Amino acid sequence: TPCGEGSKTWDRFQMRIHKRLIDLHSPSEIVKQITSISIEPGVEVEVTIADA
Amino acid sequence: AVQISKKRKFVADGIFKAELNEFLTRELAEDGYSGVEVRVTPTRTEIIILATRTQNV
Amino acid sequence: PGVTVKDVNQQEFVRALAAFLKKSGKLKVPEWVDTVKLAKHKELAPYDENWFYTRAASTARHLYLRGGAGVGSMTKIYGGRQRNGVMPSHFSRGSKSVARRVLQALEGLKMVEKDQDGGRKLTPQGQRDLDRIAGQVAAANKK
Amino acid sequence: MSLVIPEKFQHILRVLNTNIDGRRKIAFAITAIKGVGRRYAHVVLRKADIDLTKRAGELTEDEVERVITIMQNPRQYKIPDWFLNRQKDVKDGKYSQVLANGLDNKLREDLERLKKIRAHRGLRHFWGLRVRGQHTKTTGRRGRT
Amino acid sequence: RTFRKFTYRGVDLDQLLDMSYEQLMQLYSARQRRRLNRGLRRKQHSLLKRLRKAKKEAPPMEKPEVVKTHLRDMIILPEMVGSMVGVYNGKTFNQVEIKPEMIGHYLGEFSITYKPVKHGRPGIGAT
Amino acid sequence: KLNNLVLFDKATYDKLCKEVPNYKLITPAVVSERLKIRGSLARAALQELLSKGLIKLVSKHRAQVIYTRNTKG
Amino acid sequence: GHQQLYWSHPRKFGQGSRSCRVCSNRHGLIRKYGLNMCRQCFRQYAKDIGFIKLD
RNA sequence: CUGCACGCGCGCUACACUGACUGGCUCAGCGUGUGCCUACCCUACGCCGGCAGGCGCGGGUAACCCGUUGAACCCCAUUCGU
Ligand SMILES: [Mg+2]
Repeated sequence: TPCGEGSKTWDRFQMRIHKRLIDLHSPSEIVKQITSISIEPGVEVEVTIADA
Repeated sequence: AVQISKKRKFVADGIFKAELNEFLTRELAEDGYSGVEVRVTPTRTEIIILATRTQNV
Repeated sequence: PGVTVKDVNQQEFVRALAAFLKKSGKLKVPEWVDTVKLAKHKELAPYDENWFYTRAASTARHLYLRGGAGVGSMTKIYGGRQRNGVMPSHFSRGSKSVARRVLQALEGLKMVEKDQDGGRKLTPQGQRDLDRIAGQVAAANKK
Repeated sequence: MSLVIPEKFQHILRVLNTNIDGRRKIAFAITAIKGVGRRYAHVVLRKADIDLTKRAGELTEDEVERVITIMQNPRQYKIPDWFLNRQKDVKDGKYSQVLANGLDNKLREDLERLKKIRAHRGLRHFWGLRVRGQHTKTTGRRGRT
Repeated sequence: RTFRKFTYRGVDLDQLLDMSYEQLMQLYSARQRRRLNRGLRRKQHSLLKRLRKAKKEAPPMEKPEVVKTHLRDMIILPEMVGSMVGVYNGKTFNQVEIKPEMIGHYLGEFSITYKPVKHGRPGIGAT
Repeated sequence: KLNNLVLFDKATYDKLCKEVPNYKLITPAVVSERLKIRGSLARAALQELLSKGLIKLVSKHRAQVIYTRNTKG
Repeated sequence: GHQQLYWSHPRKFGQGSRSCRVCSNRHGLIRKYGLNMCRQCFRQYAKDIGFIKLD
């Protein structure tokens, strides 16, 4: 409610965020041509630093 | 410097989107605005406008 | 036969080991032991006069089960329920400087040493003789 | 171990200025003295080395006179300093436990102190009002008319 | 001859003024010791300058004229025993004669922020 | 139920030592309303009558200690 | 004016320095997850942030 | 905005022995954590204090660290007895 009047109601918003993970033994040069095959605006992909 | 937690990652680049969707509502109201859509990369990012009358903007 | 500490009633194992550390009079007991109150959520001293021996027996038996605990972890396992008078009750942390001294009282008894990372395990001299009197109190279940 | 009763048993004791019960046990019998509470009693007795499972009328006069001495001045029996009432008192700087009409001596003396210099706490003792910053719109009604 | 009754923590006022700030923390209670372990700030010092100046400019064997202040957070230090401050209650300046027993209180103690209620009669409310 | 006493007189210690092992449900609440003793002697004296051997223990729970008469035949 | 004591009261800790990032309210804001919006602004933009109610 | 001769509304703690103390012994789930403005986050371990707490040394932007979240009730013994 935008004020104090009403009948003590509550709305419950939630946002489920998902996370997955994959290892590779790959060279760090061909990682980009696996990176440049999707546009897919609703994801967030990150590549681990190569020093391991 | 450093980046922040994945919980406050996603509300940040949603409240990014909620902010400029309000501004471009206020600006492009005279042009048949009908929303936006964003793509963020670690490069050149692109905000495509879904305006109808594109000759006015 | 081959009896460990796990297969014995442990509420009376702590009674047995308390008399063990008593009659092996080497446990350095602190001197403020009669004005103590033990972890402020409770309002009297312990009813037993030598409560420090049974608290030594207790923190030995727990540290058999949970290798690598410190003085903060001991205060959590001995803390309890604070009554706030007219306000609702809550959990409370234990008392740090009775848990710290009792872990120091057994490290000078050659029963508990520090680990590579933080915490404390028991030395092999520790687990050899509380398994030894675990079997003796399991035999005292028969004797 | 007291398998019948002994030939002597105090029906009342007479310790500082108050007659205390004989049927309580000493750890809870001497809590009748104002200033010796439920927690202060047990520390006095463990300096006196008395058996705690004993009732009040089953101490001799020698055991009582040692318990009287310890609760009177507890500092030289090595009872520490923040166990006491008058820690760092506002006239002497001494550490003491007060146990008597001396308790209510030093109670009104601090109330009449504030009423002498007219602090805000002293005016709320002069009225019948709540002192430690409570509310008054809804509570404490029968402390007034 | 020249004797009254006084001492405060076992320390009398003639040996409280030649006494450093450090061992006034040790004698004060825990809140005022924390207040003096933390700093005294600029306007807390600018009032004591007027308190020192009013003692010197006072006519001899006569109480000084008032210094008006708003700040009612001041620890009453032994340096201004016998002074005359006027401490603000929100509306007016109440004229408070500092005397050697209030030497551990705030200035807000001695200037009530409300007039104390007296009486009335119930009108339409209370059913 | 009021003015109950502690530390047995002779007139209730000759009465405890004679007839209290006779009956069948001896319990510290029972000797608080039939004997005028108030309990914590009903635990204390009845602990040492089991140490004698005039009665038998049955339960020994922390909330209800139950004794009985001892087998005579 | 007189720059030393114009805005001198310390807006720091406390609800003098918190503000709704949309239109500067200070009442009932949501400081969780770095939203920093108020009670009312959040229900406007909750679909745009990415929060769905239940379905 | 808390001022109190009073009235009323949501609550919290109780009036006890189906308990209260003291000591033992033993099990959780949801979730949250260092910030653009923004100063302040969650904390293990080690040592000082009797407690509140105080310093050292780390870890964690988190199924990685707090944490195998040793939660209370309850359980088992002790004391108290209308
Ligand atoms: Mg009852």
